[PDB]
Amino acid sequence: GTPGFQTPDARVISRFG
Amino acid sequence: FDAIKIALASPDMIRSWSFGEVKKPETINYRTFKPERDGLFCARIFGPVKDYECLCGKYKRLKHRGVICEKCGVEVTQTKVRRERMGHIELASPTAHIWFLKSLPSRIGLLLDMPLRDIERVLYFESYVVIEGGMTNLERQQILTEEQYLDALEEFGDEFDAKMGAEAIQALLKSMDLEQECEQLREELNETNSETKRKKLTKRIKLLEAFVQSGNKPEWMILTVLPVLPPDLRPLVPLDGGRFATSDLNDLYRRVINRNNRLKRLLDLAAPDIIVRNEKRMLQEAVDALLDNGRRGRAITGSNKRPLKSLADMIKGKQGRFRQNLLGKRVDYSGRSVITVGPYLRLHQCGLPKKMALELFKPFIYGKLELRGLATTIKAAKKMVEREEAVVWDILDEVIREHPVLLNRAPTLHRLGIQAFEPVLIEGKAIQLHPLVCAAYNADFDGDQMAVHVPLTLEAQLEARALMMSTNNILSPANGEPIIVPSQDVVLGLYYMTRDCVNAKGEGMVLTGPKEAERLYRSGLASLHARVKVRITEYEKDANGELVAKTSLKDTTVGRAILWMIVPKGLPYSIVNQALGKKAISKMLNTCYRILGLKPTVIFADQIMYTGFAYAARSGASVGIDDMVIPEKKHEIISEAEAEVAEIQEQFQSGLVTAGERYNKVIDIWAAANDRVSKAMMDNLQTETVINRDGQEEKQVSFNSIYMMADSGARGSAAQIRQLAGMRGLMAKPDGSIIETPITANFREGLNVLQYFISTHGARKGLADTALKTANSGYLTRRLVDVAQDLVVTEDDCGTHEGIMMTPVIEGGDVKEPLRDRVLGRVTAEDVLKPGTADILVPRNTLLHEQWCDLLEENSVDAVKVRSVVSCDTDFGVCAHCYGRDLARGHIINKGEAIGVIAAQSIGEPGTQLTMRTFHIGSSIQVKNKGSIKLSNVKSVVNSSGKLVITSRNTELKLIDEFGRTKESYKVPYGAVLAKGDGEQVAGGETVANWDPHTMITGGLPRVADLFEARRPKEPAILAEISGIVSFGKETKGKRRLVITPVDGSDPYEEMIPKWRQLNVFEGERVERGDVISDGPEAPHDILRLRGVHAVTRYIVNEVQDVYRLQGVKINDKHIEVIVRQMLRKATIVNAGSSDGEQVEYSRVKIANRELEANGKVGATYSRDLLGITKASLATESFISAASFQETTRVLTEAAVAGKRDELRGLKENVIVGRLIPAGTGYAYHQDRMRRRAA
Amino acid sequence: GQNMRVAFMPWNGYNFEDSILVSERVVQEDRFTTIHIQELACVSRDTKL
Amino acid sequence: ARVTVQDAVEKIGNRFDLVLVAARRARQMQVGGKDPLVPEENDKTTVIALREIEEGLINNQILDVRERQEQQEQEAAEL
Amino acid sequence: KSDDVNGRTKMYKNIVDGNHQMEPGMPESFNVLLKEIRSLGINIELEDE
Amino acid sequence: DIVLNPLGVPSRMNIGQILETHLGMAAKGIGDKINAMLKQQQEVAKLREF
Ligand SMILES: [Mg+2]
Ligand SMILES: [Zn+2]
Ligand SMILES: [Zn+2]
Repeated sequence: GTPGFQTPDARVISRFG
Repeated sequence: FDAIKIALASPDMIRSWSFGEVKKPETINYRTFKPERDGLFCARIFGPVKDYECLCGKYKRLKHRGVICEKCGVEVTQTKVRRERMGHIELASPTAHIWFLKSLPSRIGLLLDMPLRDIERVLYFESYVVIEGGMTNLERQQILTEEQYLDALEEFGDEFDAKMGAEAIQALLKSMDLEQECEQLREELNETNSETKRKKLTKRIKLLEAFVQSGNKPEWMILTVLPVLPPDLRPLVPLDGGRFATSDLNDLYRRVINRNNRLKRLLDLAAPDIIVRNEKRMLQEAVDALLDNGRRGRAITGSNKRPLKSLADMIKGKQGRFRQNLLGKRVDYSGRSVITVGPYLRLHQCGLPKKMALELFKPFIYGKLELRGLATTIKAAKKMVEREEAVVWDILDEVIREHPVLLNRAPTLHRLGIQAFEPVLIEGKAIQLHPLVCAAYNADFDGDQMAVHVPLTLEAQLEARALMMSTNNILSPANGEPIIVPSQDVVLGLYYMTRDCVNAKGEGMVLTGPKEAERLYRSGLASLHARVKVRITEYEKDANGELVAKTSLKDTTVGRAILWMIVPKGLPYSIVNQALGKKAISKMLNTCYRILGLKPTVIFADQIMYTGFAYAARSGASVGIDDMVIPEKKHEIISEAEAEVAEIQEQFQSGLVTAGERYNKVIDIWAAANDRVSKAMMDNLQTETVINRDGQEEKQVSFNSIYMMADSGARGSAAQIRQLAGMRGLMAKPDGSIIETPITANFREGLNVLQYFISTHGARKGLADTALKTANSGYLTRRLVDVAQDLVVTEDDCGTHEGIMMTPVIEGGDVKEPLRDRVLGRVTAEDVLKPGTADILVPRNTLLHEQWCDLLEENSVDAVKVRSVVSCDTDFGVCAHCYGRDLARGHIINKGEAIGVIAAQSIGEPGTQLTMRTFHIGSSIQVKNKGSIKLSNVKSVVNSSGKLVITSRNTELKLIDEFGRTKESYKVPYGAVLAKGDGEQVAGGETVANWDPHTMITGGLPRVADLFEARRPKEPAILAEISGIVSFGKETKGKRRLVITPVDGSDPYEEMIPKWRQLNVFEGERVERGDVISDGPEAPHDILRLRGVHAVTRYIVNEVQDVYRLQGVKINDKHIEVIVRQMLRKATIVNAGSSDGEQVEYSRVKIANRELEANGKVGATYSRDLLGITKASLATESFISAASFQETTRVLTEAAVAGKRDELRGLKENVIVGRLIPAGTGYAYHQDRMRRRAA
Repeated sequence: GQNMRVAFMPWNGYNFEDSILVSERVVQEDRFTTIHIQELACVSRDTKL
Repeated sequence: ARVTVQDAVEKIGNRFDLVLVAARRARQMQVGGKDPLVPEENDKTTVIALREIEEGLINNQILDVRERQEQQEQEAAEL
Repeated sequence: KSDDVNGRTKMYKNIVDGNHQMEPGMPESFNVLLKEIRSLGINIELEDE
Repeated sequence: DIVLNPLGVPSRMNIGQILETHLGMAAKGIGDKINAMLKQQQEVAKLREF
């Protein structure tokens, strides 16, 4: 949900999936 | 003084400063170390080495000061004068100034409209040049080589003069008649078209007339006499032990002197040309390396591959003078140390070590000790404080009392990075910091260090109490939300208190009041989570502002009743009856502030902290290895998905699916299985706890520790839990961005080597992105502050109804941000009427605080025209009205408050929370909410099917619900399938939109940098220039042709487009100005020109808000609007009006044109010019301010030839000279001082 | 380092962000005490005087 | 320990002007100028000036009145 | 606190005398900058008062 | 000896500090036993067997 970027959530990769 | 001016230095004016001529490149004796005669350190030229003492020593005392001893020619004065005494060297041959030649706009270059290359060629003594030809075969200016000049002298011995070298360039500048030449270029600009005749002409004329205006002469481009820097500016001071330390300036000057002396000697010695020409070039090289080293050859210091730093290098850059010294300095009365928690502090105080207090307040302590007869003289008090006598400690208590100190966190993103506290003396060497402020500083107790500053003057002590006090700043300026909010343990304790569980001891009983609830828990009789109902007396002030208390019994818990005792009098107790985690401890604080005010809210937050810490302490709230409960289903789910991938494996090995098809297949099934696993553990956690109600089972929300931490918001969220107790999704490489083999294990089971190695891939990009982003975010915020500084609130009201139309951001199905949030705090441009037209909901212009927002929210209103900063009738600043309200205080913005700096900070502080790259992942329309279809700007027609079809490209789909508000916004392309039409009633999702699929940045922080710089996109979209059916061109020649076809009058406009670019516009259809003939990303210049100022100022904010909305960042549009205003401050006239293609400031064009339009004279038409932040900052009235920020060399050279003048009229230039900045208190002082000046 | 008996629980905000609440016994027993050594030299060299 | 200047700001329009007026009054008190109009309570000169601002017995107009009158107080010493 | 060679001493004496008032002067770095700029073919000065 | 903060565990992943604690307790408990049997001075037999 928020560019992390380690894993994706919905639209982008994220810090926490 | 009151101003600064910069101009060319004439040779006589150069000698004026000098007090002597340097003849020999010697510094000191080498056995006496005394300054040699005529050396760079000569005491006769500059001054004595020692204070009030003569070099020969014959004249020794203050008895006689003004006298020049005939012995050594020294005058006995203050040695500090060696800091101010200049000198001069008499150059044997003229030498050109590098800045006036190598700078981008070569002064000598377009001063004679000669090319730079040819001047460089002439200087190297590689060719001749003619001067003052008169009646000659050749011109007045020309170039010829050795053979050509050889036989040229016999033609005309007289009337023909051709020199070579710097003398030639100088003489060409001297006999040059600027007025005569100028008086021609004018006509060369008038008759002849073909802008090539207008490219440099329109700038060369400017250069000529500015050169004449300044009064300086062109011959001064070539330095006849070389000024020298005082010796104390380049000391040879002994570095102990032993070795001496000199400045590279000294080596450069030594070289220059050696070469000038050798040239003189050769002149007298009568040497041939080649030698003396080589010597002239050596002298030019030495001079240019002394002024600005590196542009030509980068001369080096001996014993090093390091170049010697020259003069120009001691000014420009982050290092050097301007950035590193004048705008920032190391400061006395300051300290540094490690910060740690003391919660016992109030919000207005902080624990300060006694050891630091003694050193910092040393002068105060000395004076106070000498005042009370405790010390005979100042030395005695020094020795006392040095001896650590007991009596001094009390004195310390006396001097620290009510003396604020400024605390600063190392990185300063926004103004809250510095806040003042009331010192509380403590032992030890650690500084105690208040927890509530840690959110403002963005500081943890993991080893971070903070600095302290002691205000000296009484005025600073008042500014640290009324302005920078910790309690006077609670809510952020970027957004109204309070930055002072319980963080981790406070909210955890409160959530533990307000929690309720069925069947708790004493549940259902009744208590007299909250005191009895406390007495019942602390006695071990009743628990804290019981569902007990008690009597509470809540206070409500109503109907005339008169407090009326209310008594009743409520459905509550023991813990909530205990928590009610801290709540201030005026709150309603509905705030205390819920789970009570962080997210609405925040809203409780906000409502308390905006109802009761600052004073109640401060102590309210203090009490919240005091109670939450102790309650979370006595609650235990630990974490064990059993607290993370994995779902027993996880095994089966993992096995099922694992098997699911085998079918895909068989699919690809055959060819039934491609490689990419199968990869996407596998990744999708694994993501869905991860969803399943996380959902399983979450359903086993949230409803985990089940117990017996009155003796029978029932399931309720769980008391699990980690889950409580997630739910309260004190710490890690659900995404953390999914990896804590379930398969931790699947990782991503730097790019490729997702791997097919996910992480089956959860952190509790433990990772195996392969999965951990896979995880490190995504771990690295995360760590690395933060480090290098730190460097670029600083650059961004620095440019932002540079483009904004001088903008200050200067007027009460502008008197314009223009403003901007504020409408909710209803994107797609629902709203991203309601209208209340985009309107609150601002002022209406015109009277909002009730939805029933012709009424008055709000007057013409008023500040919309929360009450008007609620009133609007009740009535059906999503339309409010809000006055904005961009459109404002104010000059050199902004008026309080149009800007709107904002502060830690919630009233209308004050006057003199510098809002540009705070806006740059509001945009820069979140810049560190952004990212460097995005890497996104992801067809009829379906309306969600029940309402009424409302079409916007659509032309339609009926066809065979009988329904309606769209004939226009642009067609918005709004929804007028049962209330009347618009929560739906959808765009439908040409030729749609309309089921209802405009003004129909839809069911709970009737589909009225249908069409076909075909008919046939980074982004992040770099994106924000791109938007504020107005950078042209890669493949821009172009825009129509006027209404009318479009027309095609001849054929594909290079790209293509496109003919504009205006409908009625002037219809000659045109443009050319590549046929490789696809087209979207309709052929025989009318298309208004600012329409998309071609799909693509839009550019700010195009939007501004084809739509207007408000359209572009809305585009910038709406686009730059998406990147900040993606990340959890919330900032009011006001700061972005002020930045946008600062961007478009330039404009270009069209008709030349009454008085003189030019580019000038909008405010000046108005002050010149509107006042004369009043006078009945002709009007002047301008054209808004859009510039980036760095480019708009490049143009500034003050040349000091510009030379500080960037490009010192070029700015200073241009301002030198211009003879420009600076009255400093601003912030940066005022801090440079150390004066009161014209804002805040400085504004109050400057107002009185300037009122009496120039009048 | 040293073996410490740790207990996971908040304590009056004395471990609010990452702060560490340490018992007085630990500092009593000198088990975290560190012995440092500093070298500082006085240099007598020739001067003009 | 005057934590907040809210009431003191209520008496004067600008949050900035408050600083100027309080600093002038604190100049009067700290330096040998004058005596306080409120019981000292051991509070420093700054806080005494802020409290006088709160009471409404001190602001820019009143300080100007007293200083302008003292202008004439020294014009009568010449007989 | 940093520049103003005269201002430091003035402020220190005032502080030790119980008077908290500053007589600000010209920052020394700025005069150094003026000297450095004047060390070129550039002439930068100050006007009346 | 030391009082850490539980909230530090769920935000970071950092789960080892929990296990290293738990097992530590176990690894410490044994010592107590071996101290008791040595403080109670029973014999080499109990020590060896345990
Ligand atoms: Mg940290
Ligand atoms: Zn002499
Ligand atoms: Zn305005």
